[PDB]
Amino acid sequence: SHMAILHTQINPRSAEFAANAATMLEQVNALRTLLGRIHEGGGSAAQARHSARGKLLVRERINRLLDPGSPFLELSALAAHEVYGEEVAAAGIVAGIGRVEGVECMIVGNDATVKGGTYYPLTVKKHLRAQAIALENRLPCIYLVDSGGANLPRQDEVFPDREHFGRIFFNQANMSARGIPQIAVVMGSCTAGGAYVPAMSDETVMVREQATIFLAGPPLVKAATGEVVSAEELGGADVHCKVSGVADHYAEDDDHALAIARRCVANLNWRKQGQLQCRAPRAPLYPAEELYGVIPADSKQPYDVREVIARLVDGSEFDEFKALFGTTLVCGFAHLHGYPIAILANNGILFAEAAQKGAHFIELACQRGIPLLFLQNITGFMVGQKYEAGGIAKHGAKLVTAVACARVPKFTVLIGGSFGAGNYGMCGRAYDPRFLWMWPNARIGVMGGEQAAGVLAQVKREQAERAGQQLGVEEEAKIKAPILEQYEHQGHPYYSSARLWDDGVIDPAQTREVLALALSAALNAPIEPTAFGVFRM
Amino acid sequence: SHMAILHTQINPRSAEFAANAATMLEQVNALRTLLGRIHEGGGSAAQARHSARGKLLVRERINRLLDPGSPFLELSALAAHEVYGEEVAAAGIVAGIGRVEGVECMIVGNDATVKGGTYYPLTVKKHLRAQAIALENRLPCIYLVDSGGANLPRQDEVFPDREHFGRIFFNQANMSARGIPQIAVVMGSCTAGGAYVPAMSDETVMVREQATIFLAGPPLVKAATGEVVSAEELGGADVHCKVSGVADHYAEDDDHALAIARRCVANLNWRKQGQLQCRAPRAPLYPAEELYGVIPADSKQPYDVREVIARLVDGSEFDEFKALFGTTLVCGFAHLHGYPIAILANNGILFAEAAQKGAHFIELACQRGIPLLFLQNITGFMVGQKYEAGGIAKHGAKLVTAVACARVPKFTVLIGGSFGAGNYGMCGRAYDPRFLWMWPNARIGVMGGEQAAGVLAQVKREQAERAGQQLGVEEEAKIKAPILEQYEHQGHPYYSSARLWDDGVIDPAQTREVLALALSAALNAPIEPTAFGVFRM
Amino acid sequence: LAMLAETSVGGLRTNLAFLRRILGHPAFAAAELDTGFIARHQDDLLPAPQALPEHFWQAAAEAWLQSEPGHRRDDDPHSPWS
Ligand SMILES: CC(C)(COP(=O)(O)OP(=O)(O)OC[C@H]1O[C@@H](n2cnc3c(N)ncnc32)[C@H](O)[C@@H]1OP(=O)(O)O)[C@@H](O)C(=O)NCCC(=O)NCCS
Ligand SMILES: CC(C)(COP(=O)(O)OP(=O)(O)OC[C@H]1O[C@@H](n2cnc3c(N)ncnc32)[C@H](O)[C@@H]1OP(=O)(O)O)[C@@H](O)C(=O)NCCC(=O)NCCS
Ligand SMILES: *C(=O)CCCC[C@@H]1SC[C@@H]2NC(=O)N[C@@H]21
Repeated sequence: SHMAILHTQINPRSAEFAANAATMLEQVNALRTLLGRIHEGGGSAAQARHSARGKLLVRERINRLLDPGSPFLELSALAAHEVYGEEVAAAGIVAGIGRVEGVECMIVGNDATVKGGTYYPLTVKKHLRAQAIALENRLPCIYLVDSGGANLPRQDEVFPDREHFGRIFFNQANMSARGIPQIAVVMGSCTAGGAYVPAMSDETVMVREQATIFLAGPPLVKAATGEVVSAEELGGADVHCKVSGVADHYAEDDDHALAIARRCVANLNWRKQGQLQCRAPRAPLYPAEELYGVIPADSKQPYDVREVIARLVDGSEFDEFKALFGTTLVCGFAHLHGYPIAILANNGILFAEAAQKGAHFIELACQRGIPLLFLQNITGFMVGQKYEAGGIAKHGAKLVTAVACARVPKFTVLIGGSFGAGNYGMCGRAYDPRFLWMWPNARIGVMGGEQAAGVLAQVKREQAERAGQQLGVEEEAKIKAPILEQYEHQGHPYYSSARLWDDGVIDPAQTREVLALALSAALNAPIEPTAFGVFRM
Repeated sequence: SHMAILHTQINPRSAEFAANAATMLEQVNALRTLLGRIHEGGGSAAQARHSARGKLLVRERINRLLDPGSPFLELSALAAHEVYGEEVAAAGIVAGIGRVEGVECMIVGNDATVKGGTYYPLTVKKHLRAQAIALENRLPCIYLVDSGGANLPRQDEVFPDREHFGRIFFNQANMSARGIPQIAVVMGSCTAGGAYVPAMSDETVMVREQATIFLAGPPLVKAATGEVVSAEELGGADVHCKVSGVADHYAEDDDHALAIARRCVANLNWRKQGQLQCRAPRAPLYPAEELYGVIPADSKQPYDVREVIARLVDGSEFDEFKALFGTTLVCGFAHLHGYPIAILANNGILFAEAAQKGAHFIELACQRGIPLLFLQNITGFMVGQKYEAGGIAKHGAKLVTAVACARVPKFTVLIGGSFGAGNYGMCGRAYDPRFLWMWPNARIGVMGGEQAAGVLAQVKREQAERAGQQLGVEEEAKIKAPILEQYEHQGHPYYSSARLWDDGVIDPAQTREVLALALSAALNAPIEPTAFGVFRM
Repeated sequence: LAMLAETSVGGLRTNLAFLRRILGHPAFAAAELDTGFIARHQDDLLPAPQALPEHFWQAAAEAWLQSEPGHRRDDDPHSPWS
């Protein structure tokens, strides 16, 4: 197959190259460094105050739980970043996928150090987002509960609605029903809300003289029919392991607890459901870091994606579909770490052709049960009078139906710009890709900065024109100012990943490494047959 | 299992053996040489005028596409032999199954050399017979499109009806829906009819400056609202790869085009669904060559079938069912190149107990999901007055029900005579065996030469008898003469394979290896459970 | 000379060829030794090339074919299609 090879045209030595490579790499260190700060939790301050109570710290409980040197895919680390007034590191809960007794597991634990480990809205959003990855990919669940309650001041966004707290239990009872075991480790306070995570879980474990599961802790219970009693008396580890039966395992301490945990994950008689025709894993043909220099630093300076593909696929072998048709969209087959995958990467605009090319490709990947990988760097759909009277409208729709309907594992990485219709047709957040990631240079918004400022300002001088007047560049310029900046802001990776519109920002040069991880994990669950809606021809 | 062995009773050195083995081998050489003539296609003549245009010949295209040294089972090579007025080599379409990227594939290509590659009635029949083997055994299809149109003079038998052209498109869209990839390689003209073969296909390839896919070629198009345009401009290679999108891959020439093709079959994520308890392959105990002399030369001369059995099964181990009962039909279990199989081979007439024996066997076979192997050499059902009053009618029926309904893989090979009810009770063409083959020595017909002239002429003097007259040896003999010769003509293998009543005439001493190839190939498709109709007790 | 024939180096320009025949040149049998030797029988030891027989091509073709087992499917290993 020495012809399915992608011969680069990138000079790793060129000036231009190191130029891009430069700003790219800077961006990665920008992320590298913020990521470290968030590993701080509630800060050196109370963090030390934690260890004082004899409690292993959050991120350490995880390292201890995982298998010797197993990897760990963390989700939305930038969670709630610069979102609430205060600082709430990783939204007070760290979750991710890691090996435990030879099973790719979804692990969720709270940082009792971040504002008491209580649930701010984004905490619930992230906790939930994990059980989604848990369900969608069938990975058993380990919950390391150690939280206060729900952040009382902001409850109107934590308690009522469908996707608020309490949907946590829903999801748990359902996964337990679909046979994705639910395991719990209580290593702290567990008042009211989070009181159910331990009570609704196939198996539960408690750390004596530390863990407490009560629907109403002493604060509330004194506020009840008076009554005054201690934490360990009310609902401690001995109360629920020897008497009630809300716990199943009596642990000695954080380290023991985790040990008991692993042992449960051991007798799971677990078998993976996926099934692809994976081949022996061959590394790419070019250093994966060369990427730093493949990506222009000039936001809107066109480059060829095939160069990006060349650095992720195995042996930089790529078989391209409708090679020279609707070139704005690149499609093809190849493998990644053995697993066969179908790629759809943007290479410019997106005229009708592209859409059709894409719909047609999906049909083929959907028929052979091959997972799809979307590479977004879409600026939008070519507009105009002919392009529109040509159905660039309905053609684009054929693409979405395809994507929207595809039941094969779908994966999305933002390596350019997700702006407008584009984001959708390329399996954006709203289309359930099992995972969706963002490079640091990627920018996502409804449309460009002045683009919006353009229309939003223009109607203002159209309503005011057929109104016997006009808008002088005085008020016009003041109607554009705010928007121009607003968009610049709401388009950066941090802004996105802090709100979970992505399961995180990643290292461009590690993309492959994460894609294979994901895929593998996504194979814990069967690849389903696909059923397409109606296709507007 | 040194008991399940078949110890031979044939002396390979005897004179009688050398006698049979003689006229047998001649028969084979007879076939040998014809098959060579057919390899010539439209004759050195235009065949060379082909390579002229820089086009690779048909069978050459196939060997290039196949895997290095892979085997290739060809289908109905004697297709259309001495059928049409002119010589229409292998019906101007070569089809067969072969390894392509580790997948047993169904391949079909047209011989541009044979009368312009157009579809004569049987070209269509052969084409469709291929898609059958393809749907029935789940073998991905590779169409090497290089045909004129449909043979204009004989359209009445090539266009309308159900199993006529256009049913090619029917099977095609259905195969792509039942998930059997449909790959198309265009390497010549492809006007009108065959224009859909590449239009209706999961993936399609075109050879530049040579491939042409259009509804109406320039002859027809000029015959339209005038207009005079060239081949290359109307529907060339560059038009459908860069403009319309009817093609997907732009190949530089015949060799490239096939290479592109291989690649597609490579990203199929294909997996076989058959499933048997195959055991390690162990060769027979008697040279399969010796078959030549086991089969008598005197057509209606009694021989023991178990002899042919012992030279095809693994280790000539064969366990016989209802050993000594209605011995006219021999039934047993054995293995063939690993694959276990249940056999039913004629050994004479066929009384009532023989069919009850065979129907009972088919139940055990169909109950364990073991392939069925039929070896025909049946002259008919024992007739008589007590015989008929004994139900040789309803019991015979019992057999056919079982055969017609058996859903495991059925395989038939004619090594004697397919005559009358026999052919049906032994899985003849009409019972859809996955594959049906014919030996050089075997003859097929509704009933013997003079047998039919017997009755056919008898009645003529029965209607002329109760009509106050009689049949004089002068008219009766002129009634039977034409029949006695007709039957001899349409009873011969060439006549048979010529009209696709079988997927080809084979080398008796090669049988064993054809069966292995087939069986394995049919394991690309799941052995389905069987449901029997009502049994007339 | 035995050793030189049992040695095989491939994927590069080698003098392994030259030596084999310089130990075999009859001049080397007898003491026809001096420092011009290598220059002298220059022809005998550095022959001119030639796309030698079909004799070759044939074997090389059969050898190449025999060193690619085809492919064995996990589906049915015993598959004769290999
Ligand atoms: C959970 C609890 C035992 C904390 O014990 P602790 O380890 O001593 O932690 P602290 O009491 O020091 O709490 C410190 C932080 O927790 C936060 N916190 C605790 N519970 C909270 C809640 N329910 N809502 C909002 N904030 C809460 C406080 O705001 C405080 O923030 P600060 O550090 O910035 O000042 C105590 O807060 C408690 O009893 N809370 C009960 C929670 C509850 O009843 N929730 C029911 C709603 S479902
Ligand atoms: C197919 C075509 C391009 C042939 O190109 P070519 O390579 O130059 O081949 P030629 O023109 O030399 O054709 C030679 C043979 O093709 C045969 N032929 C071609 N198309 C035929 C047809 N549709 N019906 C009957 N015979 C046909 C001719 O009878 C001729 O026979 P001969 O060699 O015994 O004299 C040309 O015949 C053509 O344009 N045909 C259109 C067919 C069509 O419109 N069919 C629609 C029905 S589905
Ligand atoms: C930035 O350049 C956005 C392009 C604006 C074009 C318009 S806005 C969203 C619509 N969808 C799309 O693909 N482009 C359209």
